[PDB]
Amino acid sequence: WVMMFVMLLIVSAVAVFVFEYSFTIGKAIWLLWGLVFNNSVPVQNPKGTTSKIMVSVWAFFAVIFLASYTANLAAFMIQ
Amino acid sequence: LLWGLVFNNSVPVQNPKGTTSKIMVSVWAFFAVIFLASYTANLAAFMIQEEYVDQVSGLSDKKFQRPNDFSPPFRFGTVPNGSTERNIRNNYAEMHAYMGKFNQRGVDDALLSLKTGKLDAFIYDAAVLNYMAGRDEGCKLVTIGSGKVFASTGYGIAIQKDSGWKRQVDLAILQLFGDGEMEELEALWLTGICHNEKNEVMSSQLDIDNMAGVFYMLGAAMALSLITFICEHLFYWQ
Amino acid sequence: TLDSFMQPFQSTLWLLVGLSVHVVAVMLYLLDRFSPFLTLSSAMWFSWGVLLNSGIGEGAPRSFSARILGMVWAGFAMIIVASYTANLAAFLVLDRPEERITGINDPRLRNPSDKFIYATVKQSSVDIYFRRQVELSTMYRHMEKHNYESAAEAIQAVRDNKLHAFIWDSAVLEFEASQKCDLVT
Amino acid sequence: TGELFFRSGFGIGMRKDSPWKQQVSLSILKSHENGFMEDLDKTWVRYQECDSRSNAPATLTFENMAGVFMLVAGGIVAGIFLIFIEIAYKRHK
Amino acid sequence: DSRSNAPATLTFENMAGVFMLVAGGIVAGIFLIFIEIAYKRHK
Amino acid sequence: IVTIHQEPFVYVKPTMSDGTCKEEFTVNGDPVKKVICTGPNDTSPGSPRHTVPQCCYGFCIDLLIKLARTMQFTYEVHLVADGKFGTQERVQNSNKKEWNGMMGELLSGQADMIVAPLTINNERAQYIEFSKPFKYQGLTILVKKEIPRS
Amino acid sequence: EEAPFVIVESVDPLSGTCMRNTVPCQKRIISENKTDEEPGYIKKCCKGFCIDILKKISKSVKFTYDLYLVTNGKHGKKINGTWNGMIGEVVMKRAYMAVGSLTINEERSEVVDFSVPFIETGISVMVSRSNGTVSPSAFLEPFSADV
Repeated sequence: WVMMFVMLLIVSAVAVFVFEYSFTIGKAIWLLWGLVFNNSVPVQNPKGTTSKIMVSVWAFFAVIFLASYTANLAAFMIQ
Repeated sequence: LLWGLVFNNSVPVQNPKGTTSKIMVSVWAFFAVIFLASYTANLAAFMIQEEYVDQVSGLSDKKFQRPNDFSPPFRFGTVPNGSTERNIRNNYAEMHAYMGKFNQRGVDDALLSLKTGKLDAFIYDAAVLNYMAGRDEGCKLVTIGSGKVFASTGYGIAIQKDSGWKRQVDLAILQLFGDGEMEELEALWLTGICHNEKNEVMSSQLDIDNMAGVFYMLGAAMALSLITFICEHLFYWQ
Repeated sequence: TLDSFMQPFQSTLWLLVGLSVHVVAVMLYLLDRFSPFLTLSSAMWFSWGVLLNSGIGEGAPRSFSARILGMVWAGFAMIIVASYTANLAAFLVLDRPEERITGINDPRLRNPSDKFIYATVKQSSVDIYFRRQVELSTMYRHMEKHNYESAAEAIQAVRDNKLHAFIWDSAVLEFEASQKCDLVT
Repeated sequence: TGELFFRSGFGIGMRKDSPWKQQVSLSILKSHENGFMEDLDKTWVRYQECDSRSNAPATLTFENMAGVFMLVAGGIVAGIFLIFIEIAYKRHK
Repeated sequence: DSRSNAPATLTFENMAGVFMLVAGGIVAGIFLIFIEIAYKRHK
Repeated sequence: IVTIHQEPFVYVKPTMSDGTCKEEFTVNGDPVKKVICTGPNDTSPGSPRHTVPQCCYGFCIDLLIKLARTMQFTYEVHLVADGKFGTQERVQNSNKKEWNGMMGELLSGQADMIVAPLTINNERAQYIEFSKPFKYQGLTILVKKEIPRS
Repeated sequence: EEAPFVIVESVDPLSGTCMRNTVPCQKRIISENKTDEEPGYIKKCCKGFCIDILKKISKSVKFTYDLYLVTNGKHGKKINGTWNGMIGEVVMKRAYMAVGSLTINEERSEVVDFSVPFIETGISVMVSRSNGTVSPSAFLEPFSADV
């Protein structure tokens, strides 16, 4: 949990700072947080391409995370 | 929009401006969520109950009769200079001529060859194979069931010719069956531990041939897309 | 006891899905550039965003054939994700092994084998009980070559993974299990 | 379903002393060693009109899921009622 | 006094895959930003 | 010959109005060899105590055909009198003790051989002579199948 | 000697005799080639499956017996119009009986008599279990055709 939290923080900060030179750190963190909880809250997408690749990799990671979490939760309730 | 709302919300959409339409699409999204949850639950329940797929007919199967007119040639054999070899030679000439290439040297050697994948099947006596299968390490080996067995016979007790004692021992053996002691002996000495081993489910790892269905679906969809494009072009050209 | 990425899916299947989405991108692009009445970059962005579920890119097909092909690709991505989740849940729920030998009449313990070792205390009541029984002659002959000196060494060797099963009385074993929460009878 | 028990085979009966007894006792062995019995079995017994492995999973029917359909029908009727209330509130303001 | 516990929890080393993948993605992204500024300077 | 009615082994069907039963063929087209059957009436020998000529066919029928062919003799079959395999009939009947059913008819002298799915036991083989087994059937259970549902 | 039917062993070294629940079988030993040797019997302990049936028969009907292993080759063979092994020993009987893993066929039954078999056998196939599959048409399986 703390690993993925600090990783979200580092990824968001590095992304915005490096590949963003109105897209501040708050909206970036909000987007990178919403992308892990199924994509329910609205977000504000960037205008670049490398930031798009970064958030796509993050969305893939979040999908894998959610799949593993759901699998383990379904396995837990049967024992 | 109403189609995208059912497939997790992946494609972009264009939301309306009203409120009752918003309530309608919200109810539809709830229905789609319930649908997806039930589908995922049933799909996860489905993949945990697949096992026990292996069966053969007998000595009249296409695999034994026609080795070449099929998949890459099947393999089956046994040791020569035996009663089973003499019987299969007096019965199936072509089968023996084919299986002569895969002649093994023993029983444990043939079992090891089957375990290593060098041989595809094994044809030997029923009793010894049943014993070696029920009393082996692990329960991965199993026969093809009693079913139909060519040259079905049993193990008798040789007695001198014209001996009157035969009548007595016949009634004795029959009383052994009638009392149930023979069943106890067969369960103690012959019946192994793998006889009461249920099927063990496992994971198939989802090979390529499994998604052949959705691959063919996508191919047919692309074909229909091309057909509809051609039809629309023809209809709009005039 | 599983692998992160390539446990429920084959790498060749990953490559097949990648080639499929790469082809579908160009197929969606051409359907607009070759029809009367599609920004290949934006088309590929849409094709990648539909599969990975990412909310990036603002593009939608304006044709009809492209639209139905995009709907089919969205359905394909959905069923792929569903099958992935189902297989992962099945493999994660069917990977909880526990031997927990039942007792004396267990098949592993009824017949001697080299993959399962067990011992007792030599010159004790257990030796007499095993020597007096005829049904367990094989088990006695097998255990004869593994007898230990006393319980003090046997209990210490059990936790060292040197042995696999040990037999004693009820009170001593229960007290050793209770006063040391490492093994359970 | 089940395992076999008291596996006793059939046989041809006859009187206490007759040459036909030994004649049949030899002819049956010859037929068994030849293959006639296997042909008779595959002809008159091995019908094999149904071969289906065990199917553990159960499919979902339509009546079991009529809930979402009833819910969406109620949603539609409540939506037309809400459109009435909505035009009423719009006319109010 | 502890009842039987059948489920197994997921550790960190077992899921290091996504972390390695996202690190590779970040380094490929900085390389792609180099290629991107190069292509921008080209046109 | 004496034979009992068992569908998987010995089929029994009434003959046509001509006097025999209509011939037919198998799935491949081979002619199913049948034989005339002289037994009791349709329901039972109780009320309609008549010997109506029927025709029989099945596994044991062709087995007996092949046996008579290889042994080169003639035969005249007839059904069982009471409709039972055979058992001991212990009545007080001080001067009476014998078998009933098909076994009783055989011991009485109605026929010589028994071509029927008869089992082998101690008391059965104790009196009469048996042959080598031509089949191996062990007892089993039967339950109904219900298709699962949600 | 048969692995699942007639297993031979040695006497117990702690007692120099055979253990309980065993039958003392006199294993014939003929090794001297230059001169025929005296009656050679080695105290062996035979046990298995057929041995239990033989013991139960000897307990049911009253008779005495003393087994001895076969000499050469195998149980049955009809080379040179003559039998060897157990069947060849039964030809010039000198034993009046024969037991073990013997098969029944036309020739051996026309030569010597046979009792009722106590176990069934025959030609049987042997294969190894294969891993299961998924029924690759399963992507549309967990749902009714009307829904």
